[PDB]
Amino acid sequence: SMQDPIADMLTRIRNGQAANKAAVTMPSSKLKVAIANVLKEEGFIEDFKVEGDTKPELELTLKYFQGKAVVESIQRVSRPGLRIYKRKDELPKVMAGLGIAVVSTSKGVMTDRAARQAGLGGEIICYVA
Amino acid sequence: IRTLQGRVVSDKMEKSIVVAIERFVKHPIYGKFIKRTTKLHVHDENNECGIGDVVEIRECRPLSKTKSWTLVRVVEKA
Amino acid sequence: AKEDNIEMQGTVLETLPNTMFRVELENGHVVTAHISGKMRKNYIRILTGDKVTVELTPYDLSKGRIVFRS
Amino acid sequence: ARYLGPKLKLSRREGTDLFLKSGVRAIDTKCKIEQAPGQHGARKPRLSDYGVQLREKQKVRRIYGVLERQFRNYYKEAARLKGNTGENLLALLEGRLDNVVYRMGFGATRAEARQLVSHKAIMVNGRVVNIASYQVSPNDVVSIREKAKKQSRVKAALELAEQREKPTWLEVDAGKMEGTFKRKPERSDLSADINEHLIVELYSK
Amino acid sequence: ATVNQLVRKPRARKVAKSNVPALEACPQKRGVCTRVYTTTPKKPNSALRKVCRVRLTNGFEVTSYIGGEGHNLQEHSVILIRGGRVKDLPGVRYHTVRGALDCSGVKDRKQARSKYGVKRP
Amino acid sequence: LQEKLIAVNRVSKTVKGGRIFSFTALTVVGDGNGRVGFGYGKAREVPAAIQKAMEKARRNMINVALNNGTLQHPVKGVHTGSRVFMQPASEGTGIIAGGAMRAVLEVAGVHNVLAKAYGSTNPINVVRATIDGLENMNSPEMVAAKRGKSVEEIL
RNA sequence: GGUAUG
RNA sequence: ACUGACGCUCAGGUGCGAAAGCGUGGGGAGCAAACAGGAUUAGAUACCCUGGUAGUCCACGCCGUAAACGAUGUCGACUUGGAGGUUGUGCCGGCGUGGCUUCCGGAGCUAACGCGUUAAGUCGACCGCCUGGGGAGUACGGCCGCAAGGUUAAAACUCAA
RNA sequence: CUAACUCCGUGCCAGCAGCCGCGGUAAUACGGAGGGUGCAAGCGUUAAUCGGAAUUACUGGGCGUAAAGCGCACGCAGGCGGUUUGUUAAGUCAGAUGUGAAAUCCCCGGGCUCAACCUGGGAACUGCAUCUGAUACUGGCAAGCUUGAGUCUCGUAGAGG
Ligand SMILES: C[C@H]1O[C@H](O[C@H]2[C@H](O)[C@@H](O)[C@@H](O)[C@H](O)[C@@H]2O)[C@@H](N)C[C@@H]1NC(=N)C(=O)O
Ligand SMILES: [K+]
Ligand SMILES: [K+]
Ligand SMILES: [K+]
Ligand SMILES: [K+]
Ligand SMILES: [K+]
Ligand SMILES: [K+]
Ligand SMILES: [K+]
Ligand SMILES: [K+]
Ligand SMILES: [K+]
Ligand SMILES: [Mg+2]
Ligand SMILES: [Mg+2]
Ligand SMILES: [Mg+2]
Ligand SMILES: [Mg+2]
Ligand SMILES: [Mg+2]
Ligand SMILES: [Mg+2]
Ligand SMILES: [Mg+2]
Ligand SMILES: [Mg+2]
Ligand SMILES: [Mg+2]
Ligand SMILES: [Mg+2]
Ligand SMILES: [Mg+2]
Ligand SMILES: [Mg+2]
Ligand SMILES: [Mg+2]
Ligand SMILES: [Mg+2]
Ligand SMILES: [Mg+2]
Ligand SMILES: [Mg+2]
Ligand SMILES: [Mg+2]
Ligand SMILES: [Mg+2]
Ligand SMILES: [Mg+2]
Ligand SMILES: [Mg+2]
Ligand SMILES: [Mg+2]
Ligand SMILES: [Mg+2]
Ligand SMILES: [Mg+2]
Ligand SMILES: [Mg+2]
Repeated sequence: SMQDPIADMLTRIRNGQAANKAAVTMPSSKLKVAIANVLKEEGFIEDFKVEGDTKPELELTLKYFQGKAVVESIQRVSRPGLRIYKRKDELPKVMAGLGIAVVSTSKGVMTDRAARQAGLGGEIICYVA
Repeated sequence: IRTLQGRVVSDKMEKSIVVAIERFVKHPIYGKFIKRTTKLHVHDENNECGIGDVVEIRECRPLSKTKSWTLVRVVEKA
Repeated sequence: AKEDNIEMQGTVLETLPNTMFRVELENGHVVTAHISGKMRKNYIRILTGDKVTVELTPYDLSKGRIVFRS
Repeated sequence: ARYLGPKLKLSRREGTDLFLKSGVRAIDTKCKIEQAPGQHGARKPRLSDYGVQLREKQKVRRIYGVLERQFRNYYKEAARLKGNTGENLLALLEGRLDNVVYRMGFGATRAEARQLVSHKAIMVNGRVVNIASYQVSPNDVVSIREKAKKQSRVKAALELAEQREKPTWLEVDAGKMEGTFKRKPERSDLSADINEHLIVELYSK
Repeated sequence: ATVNQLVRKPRARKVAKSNVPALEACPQKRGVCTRVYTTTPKKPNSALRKVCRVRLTNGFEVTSYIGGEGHNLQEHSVILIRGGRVKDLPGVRYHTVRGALDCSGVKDRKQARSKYGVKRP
Repeated sequence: LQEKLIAVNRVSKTVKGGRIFSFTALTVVGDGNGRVGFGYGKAREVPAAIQKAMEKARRNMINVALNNGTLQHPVKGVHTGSRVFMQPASEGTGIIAGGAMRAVLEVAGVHNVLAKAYGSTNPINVVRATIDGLENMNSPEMVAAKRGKSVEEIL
């Protein structure tokens, strides 16, 4: 059964990019939307929208640059089978700073850079080189 | 002040209950968070608890071979 | 610089696996002998019954190298 | 504990003057510097990458007259010190009293220097120091002792140093027969023929 | 292996056997020669290699190679054995130490003397 | 261009007669400033094999976006059964690498790098893994460009 | 119809 | 239309499980281990021929194994196509839309062969299993079995594959 | 491999050997010699541990054919769990306090002529406990929701038993 919706979201992005799809779409959730925002604001996706009310659908718009896909890598880190939390001082650097770790802190989901500046640890959702 | 909360798993002793405390701890090697359980023999003066209740307990002087904890309060009933 | 070998004459009694032979010497001791390298490479076949020269060692008088077949 | 063998063999093996003779006479006039020592010297074989690393290491050792255990410790120190391991290594070797006494021109060869130091003819900041390995620090004053200023070999050695390029990081009064280790040398101040990265690679294997 | 499986059953080390069990983690052992013979090697090689069967102080009984040209060992000689297989002799895991106890040094040897128990000329 | 011979191997086909031996040469060439190519040449004799490899290497050179004689970030390369890991190092580290990786990194002009080859260490595959890894290495500039950011916002 | 072995 | 996360996986457990085989009792055309004879051959404990018993069939009970194979664990999601088959269904022979299934092939994956929306691709959950060859699926012990045996399962040693 | 080659003796013998291998007449591989390489008051050998070994793979591996998917199912414990709101604050995160002996390691110094050694101060001791906060995520509790999973209605095909 479906036991990791975030991993599903990341896989839709990874797979959508490899298929050169313009948009991908999925069942929405607060957290998926939270992650989409971080992706948008770091410029790994162009845009996103939640349409619908009873069964909301998240729709990410994917970015390409000189034909190639902008999201080179996107791996789930913390997962249901094995959760990963890091303190402020031991937050991961993805691609020596050139990528993001998306972190869930007590002040909401943000990049590892943002969590370092706030002085917050939290759950490592994913890497996005 | 220093208390543990946990769940009664036996009441078949006079004035005594077994209480299972549940801890969630990161595995030293593999990093997975594992549920682990401590079972304490507890002192229950008035036999007020029964199996399934959630109880607050505090450490105290020895009271028997196996009891060094005493019931503070019953938090939830079965 | 090597120590000297006793060359003794003898008769092959049985052929054993992998060019090993029982050989009764003149003195009457039955050594387990093996074919020389030179003979192996030059395809000199040894048989039951054959007359053979056996190089021996003082270190072990149960063993020898067949060096010549008559 | 020291190499007491023929000096020019070492040069001939490395294929370079390691400055193991005074320099009163050119090295080609004393030995076939092109040709490696021994009966099979003439046939120049291709070295492996290990061989290249090795002969680099051995060049530096033989220059400075340091055996392998002491040399390896220099490497370990140079690696511990902050900055560039290879650079540090050459700085340490340059620090050695025997080297300094040579680079000041009190000894003809680094071995003569070593004998001066060993025989209690050298003072650092007024005190006698008979240890070739002694690390001279910035602003130290290396000097000949009163007793050994009347040694003909010291006079001769100073003449020979004038012929060589004078080190900048040292400053010698030839008349007083004393000198000042002003600073540690920079990599640039030492000879560029030494490829210290090979040595660091060698010790990382 | 999933995490959960490793939590339940952790990764196990390969339990590494010694190649020299008779030594019982000693650098050498003393023994008495019960037999001193020769043996032919495995396929490609050809020789009569000098060996001895030796009973050690710890009761183990082993075969030990006798290296060098020529030896003085008999039955009942007291020798020191050390580790070291001989590739072409099945079941020979030990070498005899030349120039220790009853085993003599090799005569007239001038190179690798220390390996064959021979004093400097 | 620097030029390095990594490996020479004698191969053979069988024929009615007996065996026809021939030679293979694996080489890398690079400018010492983040251009590097490899070539693999075959011939009946080694020098011709090497020459063919050098010719092929010269025409098949990639660009690698270096950063002051080291890598931009950690990289993983894979080819066939050869997995290679390379990370940036400090000045004076040197090339800490094994063999086929070293050649590629030398001639590309990587002065300081830590590297490790896992899996198969067949030179022909390790070289491909290494160069693969280098060719997919992102600089700060091209990351900023793809993400629609400036280099300062990235860094 | 079994093509034992140069 | 209804319930409202009631789900997925599953050590141990429980059951089902080709054929041969075993027990008791039926049945017995054809076929056929064993066996008898006839040949073939250097021999021919075979292949070939003539026969032929157990067995093959039934009932009940046991056994629990097979190249029990897709040599591919179960569940869920995602990711270009082409040609078929089969079974529903909607709409006007055509145009859709579901289920199962055969073949080819793209990206990708793979040591390669190949796999390729029924993945061996991209991911997530849980379980089972591997760690050089031989020794050995053997020994010992336990459990199961009327037995045949099955299951769990080593080591010494030897080889440099 | 691995820095360093010749002659003579021997002739798959004697012997070498960590592995690959060498030795059967012109052996850079055995023994001696000359020459050379490496170490040096040591040098070799053996033993033993970690490394290289991503060869037990948490970091960091595999299972179609290389070793590896239970013959197949159901299913208890266990592991994992769609979506919204509230609440809780167990996990998690933050700050602080206590503690984490000294020695050792590391850093910056100081002393023995130097070094080893000795030594001042620091850092570290990745931990544990407590208190005070944060509340995104996970867990708990409460209430929901319908997209997972089911039930009902009508019908269809099928060597399912
Ligand atoms: C016909 C024979 O075929 C097979 O033996 C063959 C032998 O007869 C020769 O032709 C060669 O050695 C082949 O290489 C062998 O395979 C072997 N199966 C035995 C057979 N012979 C008989 N069964 C018989 O002669 O009778
Ligand atoms: K350093
Ligand atoms: K041989
Ligand atoms: K269960
Ligand atoms: K019958
Ligand atoms: K191919
Ligand atoms: K084995
Ligand atoms: K048994
Ligand atoms: K793993
Ligand atoms: K919560
Ligand atoms: Mg008590
Ligand atoms: Mg010393
Ligand atoms: Mg049957
Ligand atoms: Mg029956
Ligand atoms: Mg019949
Ligand atoms: Mg018949
Ligand atoms: Mg089976
Ligand atoms: Mg089938
Ligand atoms: Mg199977
Ligand atoms: Mg199931
Ligand atoms: Mg296909
Ligand atoms: Mg595969
Ligand atoms: Mg069995
Ligand atoms: Mg060499
Ligand atoms: Mg000769
Ligand atoms: Mg390991
Ligand atoms: Mg493997
Ligand atoms: Mg097979
Ligand atoms: Mg298999
Ligand atoms: Mg199966
Ligand atoms: Mg949830
Ligand atoms: Mg808390
Ligand atoms: Mg302490
Ligand atoms: Mg909650």
